Amino acid sequence: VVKEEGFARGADVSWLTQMEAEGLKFYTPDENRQEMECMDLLRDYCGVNSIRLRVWVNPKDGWNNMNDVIVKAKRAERLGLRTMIDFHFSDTWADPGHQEMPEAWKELSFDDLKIALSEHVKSVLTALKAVGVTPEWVQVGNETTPGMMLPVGSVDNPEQLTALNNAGYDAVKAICPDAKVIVHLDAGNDQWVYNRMFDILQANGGKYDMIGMSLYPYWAEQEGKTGGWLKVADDCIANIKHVKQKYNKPVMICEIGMPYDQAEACKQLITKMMQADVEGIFYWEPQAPNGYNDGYNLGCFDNNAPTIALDAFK
Ligand SMILES: OC[C@H]1O[C@@H](O)[C@H](O)[C@@H](O)[C@H]1O
Repeated sequence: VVKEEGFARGADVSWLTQMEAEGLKFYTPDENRQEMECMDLLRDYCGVNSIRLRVWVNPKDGWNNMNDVIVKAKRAERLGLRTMIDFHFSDTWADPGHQEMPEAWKELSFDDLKIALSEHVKSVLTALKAVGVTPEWVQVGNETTPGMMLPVGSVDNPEQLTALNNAGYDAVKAICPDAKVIVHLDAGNDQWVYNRMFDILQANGGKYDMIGMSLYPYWAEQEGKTGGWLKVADDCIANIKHVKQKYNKPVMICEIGMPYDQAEACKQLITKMMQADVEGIFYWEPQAPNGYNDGYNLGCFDNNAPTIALDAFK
């Protein structure tokens, strides 16, 4: 098997090692319904050529730590899958409402905080290099719409945010000179969020190679917003065009998802977005059963097998 080039048809499968430990099984969606390892299933039946993995610094239960990430990245590599590493710079989930630095970093000087961030990035990438894995892409933060490691890396501290961003960028290039560094925000439909962040980076010499977006549009259907999920997708396509023009950087859809029970609409969304001016699309945790963790319903499996959603990728 060899890694594909070109458009990234991806999945984030960070939960996979925990699910395996908990005893979940995955099956082929054809008549034979063969039990199968999940990455191999995604590659062979869902057209996936790329895998994304989150990194948490000192997580209580160990999942998403460097050690776990190495396991999944080695498996991706062996199966001929390209890898994206997504640094949360937290001990737990990083998202627009929750950007908490690791507890161990909370009393460092700003100068030592930059060094700890840098050392975390380098140590993870160095360990990946040692086991034969060179990521194609790396995110410096995850959905950093308000900044990262708040309050210190808040957009309200543009100099400090930029300095943390650049420590990350520098650390990636140190170990992986050809890795594309992604700044990833949520709400790809929302130009204003992108303007604010990327104008901060412009104003302060922020380094990044690629703009990352999340697209989860089904809420607009459910809340009965005029235009439905299609309007949110069209607004995302407009925003993709806008950031390319204004900042001259390529765009990745780092996360996409629809309700597991919206197979047909999800297939159409992905088919639609595959013609947008992006370098790839990563389905977030496609294998997660409805209800997983806190009640997650935006997987694209049912009865432990892929729905037609990722038929877009085949
Ligand atoms: O369980 C799915 C997870 O989705 C994440 O993006 C979020 O940050 C977590 O708090 C949890 O909702």
